[PDB]
Amino acid sequence: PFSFTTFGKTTSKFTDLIYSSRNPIKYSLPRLIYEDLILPNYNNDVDIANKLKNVKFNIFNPSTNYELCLFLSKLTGEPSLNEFFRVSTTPLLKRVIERTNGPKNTDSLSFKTITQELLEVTRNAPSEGVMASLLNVEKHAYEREYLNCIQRGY
Amino acid sequence: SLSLIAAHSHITGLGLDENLQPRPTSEGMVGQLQARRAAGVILKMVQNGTIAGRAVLVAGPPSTGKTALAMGVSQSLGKDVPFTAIAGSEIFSLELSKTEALTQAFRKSIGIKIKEETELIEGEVVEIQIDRSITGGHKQGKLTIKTTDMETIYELGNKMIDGLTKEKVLAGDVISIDKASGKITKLGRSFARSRDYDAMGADTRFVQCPEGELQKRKTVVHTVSLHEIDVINSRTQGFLALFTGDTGEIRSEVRDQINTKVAEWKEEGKAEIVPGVLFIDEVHMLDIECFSFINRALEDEFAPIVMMATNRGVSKTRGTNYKSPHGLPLDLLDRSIIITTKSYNEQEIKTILSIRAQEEEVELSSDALDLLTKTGVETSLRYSSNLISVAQQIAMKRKNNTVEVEDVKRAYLLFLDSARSVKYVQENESQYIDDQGNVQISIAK
Amino acid sequence: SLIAAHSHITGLGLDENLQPRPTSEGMVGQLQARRAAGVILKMVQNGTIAGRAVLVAGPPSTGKTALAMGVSQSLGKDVPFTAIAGSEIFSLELSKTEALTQAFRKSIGIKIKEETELIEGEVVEIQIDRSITGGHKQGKLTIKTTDMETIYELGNKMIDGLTKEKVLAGDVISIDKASGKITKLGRSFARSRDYDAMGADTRFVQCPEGELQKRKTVVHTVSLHEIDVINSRTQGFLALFTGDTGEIRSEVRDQINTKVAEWKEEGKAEIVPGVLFIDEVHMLDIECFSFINRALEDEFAPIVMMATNRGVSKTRGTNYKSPHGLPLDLLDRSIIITTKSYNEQEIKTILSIRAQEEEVELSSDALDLLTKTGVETSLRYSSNLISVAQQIAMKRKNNTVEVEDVKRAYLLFLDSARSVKYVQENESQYIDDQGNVQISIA
Amino acid sequence: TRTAAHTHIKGLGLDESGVAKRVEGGFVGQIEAREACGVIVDLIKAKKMSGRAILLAGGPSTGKTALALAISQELGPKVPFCPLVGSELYSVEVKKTETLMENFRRAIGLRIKETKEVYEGEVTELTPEDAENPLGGYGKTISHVIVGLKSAKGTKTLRLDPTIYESIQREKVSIGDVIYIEANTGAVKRVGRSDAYATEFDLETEEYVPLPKGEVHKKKEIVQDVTLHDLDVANARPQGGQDVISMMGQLLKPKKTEITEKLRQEVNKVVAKYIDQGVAELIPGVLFIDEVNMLDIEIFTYLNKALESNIAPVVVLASNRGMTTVRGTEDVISPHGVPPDLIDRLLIVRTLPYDKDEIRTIIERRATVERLQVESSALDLLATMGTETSLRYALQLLAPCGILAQTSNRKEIVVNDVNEAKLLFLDAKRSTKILETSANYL
Amino acid sequence: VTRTAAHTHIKGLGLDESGVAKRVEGGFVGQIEAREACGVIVDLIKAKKMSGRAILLAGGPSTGKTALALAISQELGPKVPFCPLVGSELYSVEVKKTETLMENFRRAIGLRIKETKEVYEGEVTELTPEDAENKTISHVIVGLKSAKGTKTLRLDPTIYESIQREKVSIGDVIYIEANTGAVKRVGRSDAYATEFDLETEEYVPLPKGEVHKKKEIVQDVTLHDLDVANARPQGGQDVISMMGQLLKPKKTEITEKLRQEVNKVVAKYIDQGVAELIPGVLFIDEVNMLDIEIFTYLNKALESNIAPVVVLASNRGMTTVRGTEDVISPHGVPPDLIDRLLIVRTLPYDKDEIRTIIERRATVERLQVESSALDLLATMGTETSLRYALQLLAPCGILAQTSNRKEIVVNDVNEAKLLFLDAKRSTKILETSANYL
Ligand SMILES: Nc1ncnc2c1ncn2[C@@H]1O[C@H](COP(=O)(O)OP(=O)(O)O)[C@@H](O)[C@H]1O
Ligand SMILES: Nc1ncnc2c1ncn2[C@@H]1O[C@H](COP(=O)(O)OP(=O)(O)O)[C@@H](O)[C@H]1O
Ligand SMILES: Nc1ncnc2c1ncn2[C@@H]1O[C@H](COP(=O)(O)OP(=O)(O)O)[C@@H](O)[C@H]1O
Ligand SMILES: Nc1ncnc2c1ncn2[C@@H]1O[C@H](COP(=O)(O)OP(=O)(O)O)[C@@H](O)[C@H]1O
Repeated sequence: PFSFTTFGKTTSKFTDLIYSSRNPIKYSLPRLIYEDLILPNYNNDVDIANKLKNVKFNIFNPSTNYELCLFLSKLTGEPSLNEFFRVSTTPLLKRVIERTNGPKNTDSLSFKTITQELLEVTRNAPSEGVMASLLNVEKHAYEREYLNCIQRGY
Repeated sequence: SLSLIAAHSHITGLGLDENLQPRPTSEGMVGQLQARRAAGVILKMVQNGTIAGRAVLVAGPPSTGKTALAMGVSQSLGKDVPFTAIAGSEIFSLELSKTEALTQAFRKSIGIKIKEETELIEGEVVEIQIDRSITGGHKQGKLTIKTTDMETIYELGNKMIDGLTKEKVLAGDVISIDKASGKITKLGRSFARSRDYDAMGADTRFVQCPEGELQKRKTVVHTVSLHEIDVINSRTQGFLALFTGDTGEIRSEVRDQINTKVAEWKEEGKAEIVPGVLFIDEVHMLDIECFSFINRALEDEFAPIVMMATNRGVSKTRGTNYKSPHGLPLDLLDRSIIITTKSYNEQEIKTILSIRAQEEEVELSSDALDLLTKTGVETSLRYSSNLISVAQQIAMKRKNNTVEVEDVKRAYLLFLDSARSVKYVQENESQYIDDQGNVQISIAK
Repeated sequence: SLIAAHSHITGLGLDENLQPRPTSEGMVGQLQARRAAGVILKMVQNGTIAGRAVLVAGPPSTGKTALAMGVSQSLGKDVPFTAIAGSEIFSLELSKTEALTQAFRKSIGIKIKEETELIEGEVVEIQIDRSITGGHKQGKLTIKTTDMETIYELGNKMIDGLTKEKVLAGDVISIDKASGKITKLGRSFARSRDYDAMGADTRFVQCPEGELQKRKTVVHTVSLHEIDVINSRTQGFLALFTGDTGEIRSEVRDQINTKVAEWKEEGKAEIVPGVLFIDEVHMLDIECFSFINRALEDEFAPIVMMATNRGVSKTRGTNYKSPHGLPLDLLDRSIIITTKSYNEQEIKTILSIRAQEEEVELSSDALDLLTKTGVETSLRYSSNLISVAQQIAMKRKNNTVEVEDVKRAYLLFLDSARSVKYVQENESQYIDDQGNVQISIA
Repeated sequence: TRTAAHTHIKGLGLDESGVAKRVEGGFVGQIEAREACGVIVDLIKAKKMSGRAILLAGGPSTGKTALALAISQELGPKVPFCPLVGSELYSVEVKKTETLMENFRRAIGLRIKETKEVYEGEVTELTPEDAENPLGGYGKTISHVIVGLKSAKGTKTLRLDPTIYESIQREKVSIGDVIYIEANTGAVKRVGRSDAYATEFDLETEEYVPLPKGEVHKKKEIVQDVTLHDLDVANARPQGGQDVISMMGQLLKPKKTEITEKLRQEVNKVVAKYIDQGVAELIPGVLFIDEVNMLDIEIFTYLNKALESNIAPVVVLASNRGMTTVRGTEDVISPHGVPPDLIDRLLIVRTLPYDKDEIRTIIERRATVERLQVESSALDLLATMGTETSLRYALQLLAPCGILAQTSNRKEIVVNDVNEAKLLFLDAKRSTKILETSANYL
Repeated sequence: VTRTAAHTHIKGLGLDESGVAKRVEGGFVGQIEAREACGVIVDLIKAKKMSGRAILLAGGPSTGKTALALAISQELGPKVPFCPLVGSELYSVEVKKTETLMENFRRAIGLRIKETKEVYEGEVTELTPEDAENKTISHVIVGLKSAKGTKTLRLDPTIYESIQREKVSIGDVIYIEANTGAVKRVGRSDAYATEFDLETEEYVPLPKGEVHKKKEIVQDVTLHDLDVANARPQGGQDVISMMGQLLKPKKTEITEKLRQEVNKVVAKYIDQGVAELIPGVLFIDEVNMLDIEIFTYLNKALESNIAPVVVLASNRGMTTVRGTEDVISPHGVPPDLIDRLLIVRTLPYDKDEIRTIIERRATVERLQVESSALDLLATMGTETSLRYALQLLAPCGILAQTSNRKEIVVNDVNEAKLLFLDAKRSTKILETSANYL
């Protein structure tokens, strides 16, 4: 592909290689916008209002909304009552990365759906089994079409 | 304490006797004795909870009290019973179909009851002595939990060590631990430990140290609707979807599994089904698809009692081209029992206006009450009820406490009703913008 | 499998002279339409002609869809046959032109040749070096037949395929190098040291002989749309099944067209064409007709088969009426095969073929009354009545189906004209078009 | 107990190899419709024919949906029944054709028989036995792990694989828990801690399950009943990708995607392949579409296409309109709102209206189901009510009659109470009468 | 110099303390009855007692309805929230129209929270993290230094982790807020500028004030600010990301459960005396463009306990309701909804009050106009329309400027009248010509 990049080019023991690709389009912002509207400042109110909207008036805060947290801990079955406040105030992809959770209360309203039972069966299962081969057909289509050796077209 | 005075704030419930016989004026409801008795019969078959999926329709002219009787039924129903009052305009959504919107309303109006047994240990942590296992399995701990009254030392397993390390807890942090279920919380930092640290944390919260006994026992009753279980069991982290509203057309297998295991939960007795009332206000503002789904969706055992209100006469049904009684198809009126309301005479208007004056703290004189009664029977009840408050403000601007006839006359002069506005625009049609987009803006031709 | 309405057709029933028999391959009658469909079949099988639209027309209950499925059965293996109806084009995430282009590129095929090595032998040892977190996986394999013993290095994918279908030593497995298949044919050692964890009872197999590596050449068929979704994004193979292929760009199409031309010129790939069948074509919009008009004239365009049962009617999206519901510029590019209604002998033969397929025995008089009822109202009505007459006969505990059974079936289940005559006599009972009804008895 | 205008319907009640009784199974009257539904139920139970449509024609409140419920109850709980309104097909997330096809797949059931040889019980010890000649550069060279399992009436010591120790430390298995290891897949499943080993008396959060019963080595046959739609929606979604977009989609909203025909074809192929082995059994199920006059013409064309297909089951349709315009078409007047080609495809079963004594027997049957006691004079008044007004108005008046009887402290329902309930709750027709009389918008 | 918009000249209703209306005050002239009606309305809003009140203003175009809405807006003051709104804005393609109406309803209710802002400014002289394990630091002792002195602080682990996030070393000017905990690194100190002759470290001077600065503020938030604060389909609203998230969140239908929970939390904070509730005004201009479905939801939502005062304005006569076919109604308002409303009529004008309007807008925009030029502009305003005269004040000033004059004379007015045409003259030209003007 055409490298739409500006970078460190040579005009002509080791020679170190450092990633330096940049977009030639440069968007210029004044310092006034950044230092007045985005960063905290003594005459700014961004940190104060941000805390007041994210922590003080959060409905998942257990200090002031313990009944709702206990309600949702009955429903979901979380072992920790601060899981709801932590989940509501994390970036979603960071929530994806930090998701690995195995203990759950058995006296909860979270359920194991038939599809989830079948997924737990085909987490690890070999061939010649009916209950796994009826659900692993994407890999069967990948294997029978000789699709790991098709050349790139685009 | 957040709630203010509304148009329907005076109503505290149906004014019934023990024999389902309405008093002339009780609990803010005046007149409508046959309608209130029918609503009381509906209330009793709700409270019995043995009949599923009845449709009852409330019909009457405008400013009669169909909405008033519905929210009176809601007030007499009490808390811990689900009540869903939606308009017909809330059905039409972009990312959810209309049929799924009615299914969400139906399963939002029916719920189950769940009992808790809590043994909570709420106290400020003094010290967390860790007994480090050599192999690392089954780590032991010596928690120093302490309220204002007493202190003792507890024995901790490995997973509670993991819980107290996966959320950071230190000395002086107020927590509560349940013995039976093992639930861990972190209420914050005790107020006695506020001056140790000169600048607070981003997440650090200050809570009072608890009083009295360390270990407390309490039972809690929880009422969860079936729609909340539908939302929770649909997604991995589905409790956010209870609040953002992004549910996204929950499939039928999930609802079928939830229904069958709520049924066997009732069989083993952990839960008890609490039926409720769904109030579809302005049901004439619905498509024929909504009416057909309402007809076929009332024949399930997990269907609430549907109350609908209509002020429409023999008009067309939306989505078709033919006129039908009440703006509803004859299939819906087949599976319906109609509560019919009737207009009021001058005495019922006088008593309702007196009630709404006593609700908004407005002190009405007798002559002003009679003048408001005449304006109510001439134009409408709601115009007079809205005139009361502005008459109060006019009187207060005149440095007076009570309202006289002059404040009501000035309030009648400054603000116009529908009929005077209609005559005042029919007299001068040149100044207003017509249906054909023609207007005369020049004041002199 | 189950039995369906078009299950009796097993081909098209024509000779090498393109001459139809009176009854062959489950098809009876319709001689001119059968000969025309055979001509179009041979024109597809030649393959050098592209983008020709064929429109099948006639009355309902005639055999247009029967002729289309007959063409489908006679089309042979490895040739695509996209059979959609008119209403699958309309979608919420695909445009009409894009859904049509996806159908067109599904209907045309690419046959790709590959070279494949076959390795089969007893496993001597397996050494697998996995990292601490299990991410990086590398190792060596030592497979063996009776003539020579070789050691191979393993990659990540082969070792991951080795973990599933757990391969102990002394297991005769077959390795396909290109497809990445692992096929444990059995266990040949039957070791005395047996683990109490493992529950496998794989059968005893003979030790393989001959050379260890065998070269074979294989051919597989993949449509243009599949390669388009594959090259469209990173996870295109999952979107092939979940259908989340949202409006593939034109650059992908141009590059795959150049690529498959390059694969054709190397002898690696072969392009075979197909038949795209639309059923109830009149359901389409006028913009669909314009795009079909300008997309039949492309190099990669299949032989579109078009079916309608409708006379001069309103074309959708327009305010006028046109023959067959299709505008005149699309009718210019289309050659029309017509079909004709049947007589009593053809309807009797159709019902006899249906009864012989449906495992139902009928008498002569029951067949005559079924033929008379079929020629009276409709062929599909009698073809449905064979089933309920069969079920009534087995409820009466007799093997054959008699005249009384089909009379009870005719009395029990209604047809179109009788239901019309029962509705019209009782117009107050049903809800009218104005929504007026009387539910009360009196 | 809760009543929802049903569950007095307990099967059709057809006598064996004969006609149905007049008053049986909670049904009164409709002899011919009951015979037709019995023939249909026997045809479904015969498990041969596919793509057969049945339309129920009748006035409002005549027992069509009661007949469909009786069909579903006669077929059994293992036979799937998917009730559906015509308004549920209109989806805003996905096109309507996909909604109808996934309902078709949901109506199909599959029963799978499998065997499981498992080990479970309380663990006594886990000793990673080091190997003789322990290589070099690595400590802890496990030759095998010994896991001692105990349960009720049995205790077994086991010699496992060196590799299962990674799962042992992956699921945090220690002495004092109950585990679950299978013979073939070789995976632990830590169910929880035993009740006897509740050593942390003061504060612990482990789950505690009782010690399992039976021997540690129990081999049993387990049946699993699953629809084909569950198989399609399990194959289509990413099955444990362990990648960023798989967990991204698992934590996000499950948006309904248009499932391609290719996935359906591979699902059908592998399902038929395991049908051929005999290890599975396919059970078709009845699909119920209510007020089918409400469907668009596009839905009818896709219904035609799906009915001519292979795997689609028997579909039961119902309509109350008699002569109405098909929705989506401007001037196509057809019986029951169904186009004449689909009308030709299906069989029509008509349902007659009732009589006075039939209404009386229905009212008293629902009275015994609601567990109310009614005087025979009040029963006759309710019968006259059901003749002069609609039947459902007389049916829905019983519960207010019961409440007005209970507020007067008598179990019997007496004529003044039903007169009071008539005065309290107006009829639809009397509300129309007061609607025409009143001139104040009523 | 300040810009002048259409309604800059009006400052308020100009009413007396007794409720009577002065003839020429507040930027208004005439219209005494509607001004007194809106004064009674703003006294009702300042009473802070009732919910769900509605008022419709009826009158012709260019009669001063939006002027009255702006006069109400200034009369309430900046303390009371105000959400002016066009009726076309409700039709949205992301979320349904009724939910947008309810979002505006929550937007017209506001809070006041008193909070203090204490901050620490200066140079990092010392940074000693004390571990006190129990790998984990118990606390960090950081000493700051400015021109007026130095001060030592004791900080938790989370502020230390934020310090390591900002790459703060010894000698960097930082920013620490005590309540929130924000750590911002201004740059390296000025006394450490000659350690190298050239390096990337931005050298900021030492702060001239005290290290510790404390002041109090007031935070004006609305209820809707809170509901969009704790209902994020994708979370992480707190983290400053200059480049946005990879998935754009869509506006969603916020359920009644979150509204009830936010109401409960706000009531808990008010009962502690922390927060004060200020109900506001939702102004919907041109209500005649509202669909009937929005009218039905408005009929439902005017009965809530937390609904604000709703001001609607319309100019139509007997008009078909939008979304209907055969429902004629006054002002495009359906007759069920018009029972809840209080209609205040707005009158047209005559020549003299048009002249006082035109000289007020001449005085505010500081163009000097001659007297006979003013009489010509008043006569031309009576003939054509008012807003044509209002919009031709400024080209007369321009043509006076290009002739090096400061006073507008008659010749400028005729030149602007010849150059710029009204609607009637352009329509007259439109009708006679045949080839599309
Ligand atoms: N039975 C009643 N008792 C007291 N007030 C009533 C009653 N019925 C109606 N109202 C008054 O009518 C006003 C609203 O009536 P509403 O329920 O909107 O009439 P409708 O049901 O015709 O729309 C309220 O201000 C309320 O005070
Ligand atoms: N020549 C034929 N051979 C076999 N079956 C036929 C023939 N002609 C008609 N049929 C049967 O008649 C029915 C109607 O044919 P089809 O094309 O599916 O619908 P239509 O003719 O209404 O388009 C089909 O079920 C088909 O099996
Ligand atoms: N033959 C019958 N025997 C007993 N009850 C019946 C019969 N037919 C109808 N019903 C009852 O009448 C009520 C309404 O009938 P329904 O099935 O809703 O009419 P439709 O068939 O038009 O939907 C139901 O509660 C049903 O149980
Ligand atoms: N009574 C008044 N006094 C002063 N200016 C007025 C008065 N009424 C209207 N105006 C002026 O007329 C201009 C347009 O009025 P506007 O509110 O847009 O008319 P409408 O009520 O039709 O919206 C405004 O800029 C306003 O300054």
